[PDB]
Amino acid sequence: RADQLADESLESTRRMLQLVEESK
Amino acid sequence: DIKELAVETKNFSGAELEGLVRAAQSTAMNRHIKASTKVEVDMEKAESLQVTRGDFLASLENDIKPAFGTNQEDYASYIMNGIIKWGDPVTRVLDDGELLVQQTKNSDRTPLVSVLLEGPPHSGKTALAAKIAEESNFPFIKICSPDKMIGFSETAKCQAMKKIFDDAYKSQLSCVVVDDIERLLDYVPIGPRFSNLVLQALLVLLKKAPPQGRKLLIIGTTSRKDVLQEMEMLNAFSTTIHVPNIATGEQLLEALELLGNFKDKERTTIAQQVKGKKVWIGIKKLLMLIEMSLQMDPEYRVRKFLALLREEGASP
Amino acid sequence: SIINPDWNFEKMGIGGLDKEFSDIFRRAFASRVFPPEIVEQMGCKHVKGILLYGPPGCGKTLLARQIGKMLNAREPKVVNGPEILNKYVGESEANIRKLFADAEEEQRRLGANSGLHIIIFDEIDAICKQRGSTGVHDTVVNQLLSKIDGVEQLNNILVIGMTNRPDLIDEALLRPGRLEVKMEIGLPDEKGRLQILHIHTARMRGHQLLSADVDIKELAVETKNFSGAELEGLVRAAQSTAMNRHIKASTKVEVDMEKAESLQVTRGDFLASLENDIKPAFGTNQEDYASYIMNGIIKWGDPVTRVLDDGELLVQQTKNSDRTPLVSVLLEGPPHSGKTALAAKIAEESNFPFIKICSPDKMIGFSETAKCQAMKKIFDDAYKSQLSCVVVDDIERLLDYVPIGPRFSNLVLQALLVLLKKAPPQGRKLLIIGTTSRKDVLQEMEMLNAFSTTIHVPNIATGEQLLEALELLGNFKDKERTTIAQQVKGKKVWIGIKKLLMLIEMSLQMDPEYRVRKFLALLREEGASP
Amino acid sequence: DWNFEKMGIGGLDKEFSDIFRRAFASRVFPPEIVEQMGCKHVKGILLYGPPGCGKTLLARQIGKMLNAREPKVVNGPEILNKYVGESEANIRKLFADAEEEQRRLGA
Amino acid sequence: ISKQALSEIETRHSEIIKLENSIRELHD
Amino acid sequence: EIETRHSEIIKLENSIRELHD
Ligand SMILES: Nc1ncnc2c1ncn2[C@@H]1O[C@H](COP(=O)(O)OP(=O)(O)OP(=O)(O)O)[C@@H](O)[C@H]1O
Ligand SMILES: Nc1ncnc2c1ncn2[C@@H]1O[C@H](COP(=O)(O)OP(=O)(O)OP(=O)(O)O)[C@@H](O)[C@H]1O
Ligand SMILES: Nc1ncnc2c1ncn2[C@@H]1O[C@H](COP(=O)(O)OP(=O)(O)O)[C@@H](O)[C@H]1O
Ligand SMILES: Nc1ncnc2c1ncn2[C@@H]1O[C@H](COP(=O)(O)OP(=O)(O)O)[C@@H](O)[C@H]1O
Repeated sequence: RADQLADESLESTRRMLQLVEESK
Repeated sequence: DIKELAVETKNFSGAELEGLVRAAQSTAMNRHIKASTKVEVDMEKAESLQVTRGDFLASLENDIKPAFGTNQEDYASYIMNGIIKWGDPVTRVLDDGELLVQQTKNSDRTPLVSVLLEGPPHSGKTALAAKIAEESNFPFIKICSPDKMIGFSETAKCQAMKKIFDDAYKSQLSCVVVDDIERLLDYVPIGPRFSNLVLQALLVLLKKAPPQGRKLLIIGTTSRKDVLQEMEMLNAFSTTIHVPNIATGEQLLEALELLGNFKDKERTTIAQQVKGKKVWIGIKKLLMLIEMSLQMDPEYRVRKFLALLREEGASP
Repeated sequence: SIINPDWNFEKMGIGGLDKEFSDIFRRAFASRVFPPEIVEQMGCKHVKGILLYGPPGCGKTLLARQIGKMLNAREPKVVNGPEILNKYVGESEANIRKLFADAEEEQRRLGANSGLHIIIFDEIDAICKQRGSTGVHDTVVNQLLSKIDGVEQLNNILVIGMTNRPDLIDEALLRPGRLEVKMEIGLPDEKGRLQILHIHTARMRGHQLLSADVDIKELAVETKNFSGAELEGLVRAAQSTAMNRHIKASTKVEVDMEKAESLQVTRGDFLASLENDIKPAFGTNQEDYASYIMNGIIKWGDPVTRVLDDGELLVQQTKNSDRTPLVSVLLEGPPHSGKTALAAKIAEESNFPFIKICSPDKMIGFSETAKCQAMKKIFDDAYKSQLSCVVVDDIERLLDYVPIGPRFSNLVLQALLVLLKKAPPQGRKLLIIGTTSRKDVLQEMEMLNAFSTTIHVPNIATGEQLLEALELLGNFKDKERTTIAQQVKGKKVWIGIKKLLMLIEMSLQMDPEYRVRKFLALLREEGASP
Repeated sequence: DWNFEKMGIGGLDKEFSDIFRRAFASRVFPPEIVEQMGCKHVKGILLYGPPGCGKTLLARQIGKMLNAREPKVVNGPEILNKYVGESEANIRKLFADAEEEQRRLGA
Repeated sequence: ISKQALSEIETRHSEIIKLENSIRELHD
Repeated sequence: EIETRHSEIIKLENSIRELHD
């Protein structure tokens, strides 16, 4: 099940970093 | 015809008649197709397709092999050189076997009968048992031999005995052949030494009746009756038959004539030398001697044969 | 069609298997080419199982793949045989089920129109053993048998199994309803060998790189009891020899490769490789004879000629008979008389394609079961030829006899006794030769009834014979010879040849003066009578 | 003629010639004529003898001189486990590199 | 033949759905 | 992986606080 964990976690980091930079 | 097919097939399972039919159809249709290296279909010949008795007979003889029925190769691997009436005793033995099979087939109060065949070595008694079994026409016939148990332990042997007898217990009529009882027991005159477990299994296995009115027949063969009598095992068996050797020179001449060997003046000269004495030999040794004697030139064959017969014709 | 649009038998490259391919086609492929209308009018059901059994060295795998491509197969799935195994509980069953997913999906989606799926299992005997706890090997067979002819119905599958031992497979898998047809692949004959050689030499003949001196019929004749793998190895070895012949003259010195481009494999390469590179598994092996016959066979008396003639007569009788496929002979004599060497020589002079010898030496420290396994394996291997010869040496040693007691292993005795009276399959010949030194005890064990005949090897018993043996051996001089002759002729002697050689070596270590005296003294000391 | 001197192994010199003659003739001769011959290379060789007689050194020298990749050393007794057979797992990891190499680069 | 299995959990409190709603709202 | 997630959480904390200011 770790596969979808890694997938969602990469997706989360990418979106969070991007979204933070846009807000900033 | 369907009646002939139904009669001719016995003890077949539901899964086997369908396979027979499929194989017959496959052979029938394959008849039309003519292609070896390049696939090709002769559509012209496919216009009229029908199945004849030949398909069924070929499939029966070659393709399908029943698991609980009787199989023909077993009877081929034991009667190698046929049966020749060299004397009266053979007819007596065959008739006695007929009588025993008759009693077991058409009697109540006795669904289990056992007979013992005994005689000197090389007398050819193993083949006679197979012959007797072949004339019963029983749906289920089986032979159990030590030939297939090389190196087995005691437990394996007894489990083989179990499996064969249990399988036999599942038909209306059954015959079982036990060969060379002594070899099963692992006998040796020194000690003496043997396997007690197999003996107990056999002794207890000659009295268990088949459940709810099913018949059974057991034929055992051996060559050393004295040891058996010392084992109290002759009580288990219900009767006993004897197979003797050849004794008289006239019998030897009859056998020689029947075999298709030394003839003409040869025979005459041979007759001049054996008639005035007694002879004692089993047929299997006679065949071996005949074969061995035929490798010399056509000038001493009779001499070599006679010298051998003298050396081995012991205890007249 | 369900088959590829293009295919021809000759292209497949398989050589020798002609009737087997025809029968497999007729049985398992008849109904899949006959037009659908008449087939649905048939309502018959295609076969969905096939088994192949052959001895090692036939590469039936070639046949497996070649049949797979012969058809318009999609992607034959393969399993080695030990795979699909895991430590965790309930995993192999799932893996087995995963195999049929595509077939079931197509069967549900389409019907009477789905393509064929082929599965190639390797060595079915590995896992599909008799179902008795058999550990995981019992839960897997049930699932497999559960899949095949299940509560549901599949009609677009086909399963091919390969195994070398067909009598250790679960019987429940062997029914009129699954894996029905079974076929045997055996060793080829001369014609098959020729065809295989043609197949493996076509490319070399194409580029004019095969010398015109080589002949293929001769090669096919000589190679006996050979298999396809062995023959391909032979061709490769010949190529490598022809190659190495040029690695020391042209490319070694970096000189014009014109002489390197004149490379041509010749008959010499084959006839050098056929003797020192390839050892057939089912064929003769010319190293045991030289290992046993350490000092040749010198003729010191008439009995040797008689023994050799008798052995020749036995061999001819076995070869030429029809109603006596099995024959036996027993050699006996006093210790150190030269039994093993004579048996080896008579065996060598038979010219049979298969020969084997078995000695206690190759089983030291074993247990009785292992000895029985070895003996049965040897005899089973021998059963597979059309002509064979086996030698069992020092019978007394196999049984582990010792006069005190006595004691011995009864089990091996029973195994040997039973084996001595088992005929091979139909149409094949055999010949057994035994060696012993204690014929009496052999008689009390009732085993002499099995044997068909016996031969006697005597010892030397006369001074004339001893002098002739010394002369033929090539030792000592005229005066020494005369002194020995004038001394020994009076009395009688009793000694085996081997001990005589030992004694001569013993005596040949002193000074020239005392050699004869020591020889005579020892000879007298080591003397006895019947 | 190869060369085996002053590079570690010194005791065994004829053995290299013998083994090369028996084994390494296909890989030394220009590949063009070879593919014309349509022949396959040997797929393994055995070494045996008394312990501590410089067998590993010989293998490493052979590996170096053939320009092959880094040898993957392994021992016998190490590969054994009590989990109803997990040896096949141990066995299979070893041939991955060859599998992927063949898949990608082909022939 | 033998062996059984097991399983476990971990502290994750993702709630990426709610954080995604929030951040999208922030963008608009 | 987890170390990268720790770096991400640290960065996100910093960014959130300075966003607040
Ligand atoms: N009239 C006959 N009666 C018996 N056997 C015959 C007769 N004619 C030919 N034979 C042949 O004799 C051989 C009988 O050998 P068989 O093995 O049965 O001997 P045996 O003394 O019972 O020994 P064993 O217990 O080892 O089987 C068979 O080949 C059979 O074909
Ligand atoms: N003509 C010959 N006859 C017999 N042996 C010979 C002859 N010429 C040479 N020899 C030598 O005799 C020796 C035969 O020994 P072999 O092992 O056969 O004897 P053995 O009596 O069977 O002994 P063992 O009981 O130890 O097996 C071999 O060295 C063989 O080289
Ligand atoms: N009759 C044959 N003709 C050509 N090659 C063969 C033949 N039999 C075996 N081989 C060769 O032997 C090799 C391995 O065979 P293998 O499948 O291991 O034999 P088996 O199936 O008996 O175990 C194959 O690469 C094949 O080329
Ligand atoms: N012919 C040789 N020349 C130089 N050193 C050797 C030779 N044979 C063995 N050795 C040395 O002996 C040691 C053991 O050799 P090793 O390669 O382990 O042999 P093995 O593989 O038989 O164990 C190594 O350290 C090696 O340097």
